[PDB]
Amino acid sequence: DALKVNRAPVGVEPQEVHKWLQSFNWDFKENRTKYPTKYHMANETKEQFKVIAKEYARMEAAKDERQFGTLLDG
Amino acid sequence: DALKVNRAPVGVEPQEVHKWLQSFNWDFKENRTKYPTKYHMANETKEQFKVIAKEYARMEAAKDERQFGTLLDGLTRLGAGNKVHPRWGETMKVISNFLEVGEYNAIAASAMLWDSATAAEQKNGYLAQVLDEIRHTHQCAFINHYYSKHYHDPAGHNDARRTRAIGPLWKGMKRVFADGFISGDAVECSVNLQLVGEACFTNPLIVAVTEWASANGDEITPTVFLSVETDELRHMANGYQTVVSIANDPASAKFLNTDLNNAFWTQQKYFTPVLGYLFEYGSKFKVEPWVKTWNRWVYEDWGGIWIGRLGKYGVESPASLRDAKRDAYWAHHDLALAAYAMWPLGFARLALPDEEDQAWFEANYPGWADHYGKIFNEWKKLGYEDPKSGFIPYQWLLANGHDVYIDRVSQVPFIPSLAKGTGSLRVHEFNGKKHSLTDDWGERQWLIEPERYECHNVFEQYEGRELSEVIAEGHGVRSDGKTLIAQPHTRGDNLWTLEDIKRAGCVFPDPLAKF
Amino acid sequence: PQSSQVTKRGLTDPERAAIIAAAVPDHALDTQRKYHYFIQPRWKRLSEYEQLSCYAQPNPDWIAGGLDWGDWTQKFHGGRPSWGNESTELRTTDWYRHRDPARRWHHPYVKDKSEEARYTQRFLAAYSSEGSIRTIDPYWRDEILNKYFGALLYSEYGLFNAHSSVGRDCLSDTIRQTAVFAALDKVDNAQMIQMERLFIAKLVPGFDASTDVPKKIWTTDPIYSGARATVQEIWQGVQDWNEILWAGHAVYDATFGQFARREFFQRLATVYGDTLTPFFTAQSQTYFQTTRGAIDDLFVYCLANDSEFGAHNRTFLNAWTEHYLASSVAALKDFVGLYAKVEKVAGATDRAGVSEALQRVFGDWKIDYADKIGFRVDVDQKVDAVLAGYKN
Amino acid sequence: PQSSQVTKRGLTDPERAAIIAAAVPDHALDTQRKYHYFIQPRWKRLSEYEQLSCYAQPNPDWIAGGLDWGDWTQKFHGGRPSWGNESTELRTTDWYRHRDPARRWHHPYVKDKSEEARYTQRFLAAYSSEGSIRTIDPYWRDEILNKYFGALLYSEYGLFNAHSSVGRDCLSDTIRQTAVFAALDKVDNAQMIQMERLFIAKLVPGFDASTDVPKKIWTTDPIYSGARATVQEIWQGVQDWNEILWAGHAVYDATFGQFARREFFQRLATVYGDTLTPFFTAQSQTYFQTTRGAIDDLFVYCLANDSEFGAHNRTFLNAWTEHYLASSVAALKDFVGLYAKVEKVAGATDRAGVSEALQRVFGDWKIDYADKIGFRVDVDQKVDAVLAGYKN
Amino acid sequence: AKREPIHDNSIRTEWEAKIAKLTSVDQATKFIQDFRLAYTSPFRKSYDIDVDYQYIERKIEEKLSVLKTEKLPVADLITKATTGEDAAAVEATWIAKIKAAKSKYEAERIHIEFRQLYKPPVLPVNVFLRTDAALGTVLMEIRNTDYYGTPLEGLRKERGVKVLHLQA
Amino acid sequence: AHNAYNAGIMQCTGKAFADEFFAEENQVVHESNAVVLVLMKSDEIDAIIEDIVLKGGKAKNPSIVVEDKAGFWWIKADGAIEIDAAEAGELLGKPFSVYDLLINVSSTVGRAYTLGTKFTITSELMGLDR
Amino acid sequence: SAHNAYNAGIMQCTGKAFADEFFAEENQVVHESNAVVLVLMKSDEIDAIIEDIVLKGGKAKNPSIVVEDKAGFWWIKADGAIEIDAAEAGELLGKPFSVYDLLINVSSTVGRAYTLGTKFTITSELMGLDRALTDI
Ligand SMILES: [Cl-]
Ligand SMILES: [Fe+3]
Ligand SMILES: [Fe+3]
Repeated sequence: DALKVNRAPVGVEPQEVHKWLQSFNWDFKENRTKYPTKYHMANETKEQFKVIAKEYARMEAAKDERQFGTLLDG
Repeated sequence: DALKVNRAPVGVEPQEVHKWLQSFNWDFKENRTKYPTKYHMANETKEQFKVIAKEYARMEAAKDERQFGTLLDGLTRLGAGNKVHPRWGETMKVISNFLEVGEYNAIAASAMLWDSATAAEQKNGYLAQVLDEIRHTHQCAFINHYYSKHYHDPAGHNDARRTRAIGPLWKGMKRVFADGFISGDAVECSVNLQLVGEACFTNPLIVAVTEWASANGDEITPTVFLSVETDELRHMANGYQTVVSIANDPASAKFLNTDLNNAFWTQQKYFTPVLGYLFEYGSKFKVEPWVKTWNRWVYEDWGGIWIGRLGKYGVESPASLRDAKRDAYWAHHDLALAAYAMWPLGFARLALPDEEDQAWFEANYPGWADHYGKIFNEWKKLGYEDPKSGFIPYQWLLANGHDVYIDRVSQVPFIPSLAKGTGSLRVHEFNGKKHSLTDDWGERQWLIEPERYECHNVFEQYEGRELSEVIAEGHGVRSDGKTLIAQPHTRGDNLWTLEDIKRAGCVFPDPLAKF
Repeated sequence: PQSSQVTKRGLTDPERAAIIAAAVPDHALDTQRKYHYFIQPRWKRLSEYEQLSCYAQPNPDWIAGGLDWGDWTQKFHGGRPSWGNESTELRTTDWYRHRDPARRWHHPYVKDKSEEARYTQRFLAAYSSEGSIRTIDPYWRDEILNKYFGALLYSEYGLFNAHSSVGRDCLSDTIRQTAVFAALDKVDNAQMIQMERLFIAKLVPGFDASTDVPKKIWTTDPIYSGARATVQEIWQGVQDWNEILWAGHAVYDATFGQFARREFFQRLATVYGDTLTPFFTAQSQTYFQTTRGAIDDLFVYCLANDSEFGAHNRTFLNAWTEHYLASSVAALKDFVGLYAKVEKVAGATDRAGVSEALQRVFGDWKIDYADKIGFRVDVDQKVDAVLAGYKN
Repeated sequence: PQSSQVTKRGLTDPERAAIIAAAVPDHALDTQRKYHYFIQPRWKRLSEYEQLSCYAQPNPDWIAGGLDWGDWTQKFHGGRPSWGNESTELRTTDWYRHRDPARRWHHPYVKDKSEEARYTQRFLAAYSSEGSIRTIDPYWRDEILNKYFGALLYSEYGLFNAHSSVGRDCLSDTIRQTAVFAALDKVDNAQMIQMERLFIAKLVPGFDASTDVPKKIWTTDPIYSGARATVQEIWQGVQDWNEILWAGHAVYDATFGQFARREFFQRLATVYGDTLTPFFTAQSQTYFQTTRGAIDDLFVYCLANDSEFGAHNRTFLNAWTEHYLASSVAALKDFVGLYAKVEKVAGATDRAGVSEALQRVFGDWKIDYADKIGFRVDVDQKVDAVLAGYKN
Repeated sequence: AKREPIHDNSIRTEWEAKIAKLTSVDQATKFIQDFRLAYTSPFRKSYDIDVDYQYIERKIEEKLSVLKTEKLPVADLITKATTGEDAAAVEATWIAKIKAAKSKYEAERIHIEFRQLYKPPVLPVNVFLRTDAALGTVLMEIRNTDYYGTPLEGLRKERGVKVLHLQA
Repeated sequence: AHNAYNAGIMQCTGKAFADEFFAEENQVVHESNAVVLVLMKSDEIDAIIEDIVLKGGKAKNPSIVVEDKAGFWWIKADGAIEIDAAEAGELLGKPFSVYDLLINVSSTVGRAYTLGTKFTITSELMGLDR
Repeated sequence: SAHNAYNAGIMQCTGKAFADEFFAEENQVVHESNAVVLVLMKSDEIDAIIEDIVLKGGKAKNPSIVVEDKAGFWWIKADGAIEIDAAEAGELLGKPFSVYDLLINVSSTVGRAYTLGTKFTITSELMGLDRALTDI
């Protein structure tokens, strides 16, 4: 309530958000691709490398700093 | 109002905040430093490199990302960690870890300056310096950390914070850029840590050494050290501001020249022989004679651009300069005799100068071949490098009257019968204790301030004990528990063990028993 | 052509690389590659934080935990050691035991604060472009925020300066890092408050971001009278570096600073339509919890439970807590007079609201600090003591 | 001994380095070291952003601005070119002219978002430790924030997917980067809304962070009916990539998106004691202003003022603005029905306060967009149209 | 003669046995004061435990300190020396003592003896540190007045050393 | 040429150096009007050396000497050395404040400061000289 | 083990010997392989992972693993699957090291790769086509 709460330190990890990504789509008649294709089969697959926008940026920025350090300094 | 506002994109830049820092202080009776000082003059100066916490962090993080990218990505992919000449890889065990304690003590010294500063801007500038000296501690640690992972001999790189305690050279390091900074007048730290320490000696110790690293195949150290020193210009600038405060007040300026001379002699007494020895004997490829390095950085550039310019305002050339210059020419050769003779007490593997080295020493220091060179060649003949010889040169010194003494003040070893640098032995008894002093400047310090200088030396702690027992007790062995970290050669075969040391039967004497 | 020789790189010069390759043994001369492998790990594996930090301080064996020997090479006039046991009343079997749970050596610390530094400027450029300041309550902005949140910067600044003697005197490496990072975060707090004031001055004509009014309020307004007295004592009245750290962070800042920053300015910002201040209090509150993590390890895990000096140390900690909690209660009692100047909001600025805020601050404090050192405290008694300063 | 040769490095191997040193000329064969020196700089000197981005797209001279020649090597069945002028109604003398004023190529873009990513998690770990959730209005938390801020993620998510055909169809490199970076920011916004709800779930027993209720509200609640209709049209109803970017960011998101995010959820969070939501909207609003700077350059500097096609492009931009502004006014009219469910706060949720909020949104939009393409708009008329949906 | 090992030896062991037998604050105070007078500073009475006295002194401090917290009221920990004297009176007495010193040789012995007698846990840490600071200020200023004015030969006489050897 | 790293006595070797080094007039320091600037080699610094220091800088101060010291650039001049970060930023094409310039400014022998976008190391004794 | 070598099989032949195998009738169609290939770019963290994980416990569990030095990267080939637990690597490295951090220097994969918890895995299995041989 106004006094009692669990103050254990917590955040939200990328896979905790990713779990809900599939539910972000909603159904409507025009929800189909714009491009010509022969392939009209069911394709409700799941991602193998769970990532969200914040984690995508962290991963790639980390790669970049090591690369650009090597190049511009060493 | 609720509808109309200027929506131009604006932020707040660091100097906009810094402008208000001086107003962050307020007056109350107790608002004064907690540390003893002779200097009580007006010191409401202005910061030359305006920083705030957020901008401090951004600058240093940007430096770090490049440094660690080079280290962990590029140089590692090249295998650069094992492309170092063994002599130099061994030298970086000593240089990096010894400098690490200088950096670590500089944290505490800078906090004293922080505490003794009266203006909020200077308190702000000294905190940034305190932060930098933490950064440099971890940078020095990181070099040995990296060497431990990628260099062909991690022993000594991987445990110097305990194995340094075995040997005599570490005692003097605890004074030169450590006890000498933090154990005295707080406001005076602007003179000894900064005007002397940072503005004079970090340049050869941290910048110039990177060229010796490069020459000998080490690109790890330049990557780090050259980043370390970028922080130094704020440190010099910090110290210079306070020195202007001291000079502008006649009451405090009357102390400046004496404090400058003691600082300069205190630091040069150890820095000059030890760094010269590490450069010239701890390298294969030499950049230049150490004495020319000293002349360029210490005597001409620091002496001229800082002390000579300040001579316009009553700051005198240090009276000990002539003695210092004599040390710059010979003291590191004197030190090499002590270092090679007592090699089992260190944590590095040493190499006697080869024929090309000897010709280089003699061409650049005429007289070296007949004094130092003949000794090194005789030790080699006697089996200096051979673990089956039972030969350790310290016993040879004693058997020929070449006693080794420890200066009670500076802890620097002294061999009066072989030294060509500045020094003469003085042995005094006081209240039942014998003391050996080695120069006019340190003797005055000890005579005036005996309670400041009570440092036990290796002979007093180790007296009567056999060499291999001291080494084993101090953990001076590799992971097999028997092979010495320290070695008298840099090859991968015929390494010495505790048993090899034991066969020599070396026992520590009392060098002052004869007096 | 330059006067000095162009040094050939041993890494790339073929002749010098060939010489080096001939000298380098074809095998490693030891297999122990863990840097300072002998450090006792606090966690399941030795951390890089520990490797880089631990035993950097060259303590001898007569300072508990040190691996060196002998006296210092140079001491103060009179005989004060470079570092010594005379620096604090607290005792331990090993001063090296402390570990920051955030494992901050210099690099992760500035790396994290660099992120906050750059994101802050991006946020301000966008916030000004947004015009979101248009909906802030003007009286809150001009009469409460600018003046009394600005005055609060002097509390953060004084806590920052309290660490100067700590940075010199404290007895181990991890403690020194914990102390210095805490000091920077405190002066950051002060600089960020002034940054918010300078930023509002760019958006609100006639808004004065001079520190004159905040400083006059800090030094002379009764609302900050108890707080300034406490900070002046913690900063300049003592030199026991454990007393400074404990009284500073675990008592004064954990009660008064938490109430002022979180219960007053941060919470009431979200009652008076202030969309700007929460961005800044988010940083000071993040820094507080990070600082608490390390402070808690030094005093609870290490000193209050040291196998030989735990109860001995709790005796001093309990005496300090008694003194500085009284100082903080007095400071809070003075501070709550500021509620007489704010617009009444039910559950927020009325007596019930203030009572629940003090119940959180004292209740959280009892759990986080008091219970862990054995200090008995009646929360309702401390709440009612502060409410004596609340104008009904 | 491995089966394949351990290749010698030419940089470090003495023999190969000596061979390479012999073959390298003793002087540079040209002095022009500026990568793609021929790019026309937008600012005083060529920026690295332009050097790395500009002319990466290999357009021929029959696509305005292209430096190449000839037909594409392979086309769609039927003959649709790889890229072609048929992809949009707008015309220009050079599709490469666009410049993002933040000068974002990939590296500064992820560098900045990485800062926000890591700092967000430190902020949450500290916010939970602070227990600050304790003073949020429960009705706001459970009935307004969780459900209707939750539902808002579908607007952001739909706007993100609107960029998919833009990323394929648009005609230059700097535009493609702008579009893609804007798309990730939108899906970031949706993911960040879900992150806040998942975070509150860890703090409030019984708080349900599932998307079932938000999705039902987005798809069936009349409050989002007009918004969902617009997003569906912008995303899947058109393929003109300039129309998608214009309608998406410069009309719908600049009117409805800004009202929902900034005037409703961010502003009222600072009325109902919500100290958590402002941290998350601080990011979406920063992203909006960054995207706007890039969107502003494309449609105003480049297209509405193209030396030859300015008036031509304004004809289409005005027709699109007429249509999608009407869509957004209807969306806003539906949306303000949400005020019927919130506790009345004078000057924020009453008719007067909602009117002034609509005056800011429509007034800011007139200055930021309508005035720059010559689109006539009566602000008070648009405010009254939306206020027709407000239950007094 | 032959030193024992550095960190564990019979001298330290034997002294830890003596220390463990202290039972009261008064007893451990006289113990630590007598020890520091006998074995610390350049004016100590004996160098017989030179390489061990600093560790041994650490262990006496630890015993006195625990005995203080066990036996003394909290107010005494803050305001009194374990001699029973008022801590603030100790500070005023010794500051005035050194300010009345007529030479650096009088001032140095005043500062050294103050530390021998009142080093914590005898004096409360806060009072000790500011007193030691005030004293060091006086001692520094008088020692750094004409620092180079006396020749080494004269300094040797004023210090009272027995000159055992001077290299030519 | 008087600002070269190996100027003056540094040209001497062997006994000739020792005789100069131990000469009586050289046992006290000699006031120098020079400054020394050290810049660690990086992509940014090297462009600044080639296109600022060695062009407009040396044209403004012909006493400038730049020497290659493997890992760093060694620079010595009479009076002062200045580097404008705003100029360097136009040269590099990326954002580049005076704070960013100092990232690879390794050492200084002289009085150093920043004022706006400019960095200066000077022989002048600020606070003592007029 | 030998069959997973970079220069295994036909790659040992040179000149006409290689050409005759390369153009043999049976080698004009692909041949199903049970192997996976993993490329790790050399770095401080990766070189530690190769030496103390892949070359010890990894090769212990999967003795068909071959690791070859390709100057700038490590080339690894094995039967069935290769797995690397980012938790084990973090323990070895002594610093924060999630599975996202491990991928920073995972350069290439020939096979079906995925992360599951703290573990990265590349496998010959065709997930979604191959049927699970056990209900467990
Ligand atoms: Cl000339
Ligand atoms: Fe440093
Ligand atoms: Fe420094």
